[PDB]
Amino acid sequence: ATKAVCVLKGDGPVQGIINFEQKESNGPVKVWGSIKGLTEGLHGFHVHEFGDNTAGSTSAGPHFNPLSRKHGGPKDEERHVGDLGNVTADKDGVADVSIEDSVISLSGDHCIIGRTLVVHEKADDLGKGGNEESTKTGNAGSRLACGVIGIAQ
Amino acid sequence: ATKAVCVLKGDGPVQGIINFEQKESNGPVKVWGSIKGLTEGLHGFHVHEFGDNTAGSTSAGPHFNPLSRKHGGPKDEERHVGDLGNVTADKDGVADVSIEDSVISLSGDHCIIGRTLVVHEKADDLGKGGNEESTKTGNAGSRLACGVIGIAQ
Ligand SMILES: [Zn+2]
Ligand SMILES: [Zn+2]
Ligand SMILES: [Zn+2]
Ligand SMILES: [Zn+2]
Repeated sequence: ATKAVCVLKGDGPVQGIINFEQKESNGPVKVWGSIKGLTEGLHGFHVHEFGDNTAGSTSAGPHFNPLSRKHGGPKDEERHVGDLGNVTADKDGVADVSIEDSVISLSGDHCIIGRTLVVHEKADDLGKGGNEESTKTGNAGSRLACGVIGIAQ
Repeated sequence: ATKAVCVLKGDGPVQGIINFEQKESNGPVKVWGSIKGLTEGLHGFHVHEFGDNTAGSTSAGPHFNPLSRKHGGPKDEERHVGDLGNVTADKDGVADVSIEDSVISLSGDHCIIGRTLVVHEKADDLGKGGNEESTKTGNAGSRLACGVIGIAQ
């Protein structure tokens, strides 16, 4: 029953705390928390490869992708491990994240501990945009906030 | 070579960047970087258990101690895995860090990825202080800056 947690911060108003819980090593990860300061609507939500914040969110590298696959949505078989899809911010700018994913893990080679959670400026097109960028980043625009995923009590 | 990085930050002027490198999974970890904004002299320098920054530095928990030992300095046989002793700040308040350690690791059971690196108000007394707290924290006083230890490129 490992746990992890991530504090999201950036240059702008997006601030949040995201929790991870995985009761069994072979099991689904529950991802939940509140993010505020977001524009209303959809925002791309990814684990990027490096837990490196030295040059801000830009040093976090690309989507966490140990199987060298193409970018998709969390329901797709063809996706990056870090592809968690979108979160939705309400009219007050609050996204109450609630996600369950079976591809990220808190252990083994899909481990995301020590990597960077990023919430994005726009919607992830889940790889359905018809351009090369769609199958790379999902066209979710800029990295509005980020933080390193840490082991939690 | 496994690599890791930590960006140390806090409420005041103390901030810095610490890098970690471990060429061999069963070899020592080299630790180097720079911290500025410090009072001249000795400052405790610890890996704390949790990569949890939700309540600032205080949620980081106690020193990382997977073998349940007593607190000491890094050369001691009786030490926490997280006990990296002290860094030294010059008259300009810059601590140039350059350490090698064989107890911390970037993989496996002693793995510090996803935990919290902390730099402290005062000297770590290396467990030679003579009170209870010496055997736990080293009496290094406040947590001035911290960061989660992240996987680096
Ligand atoms: Zn992204
Ligand atoms: Zn992706
Ligand atoms: Zn400490
Ligand atoms: Zn200790």
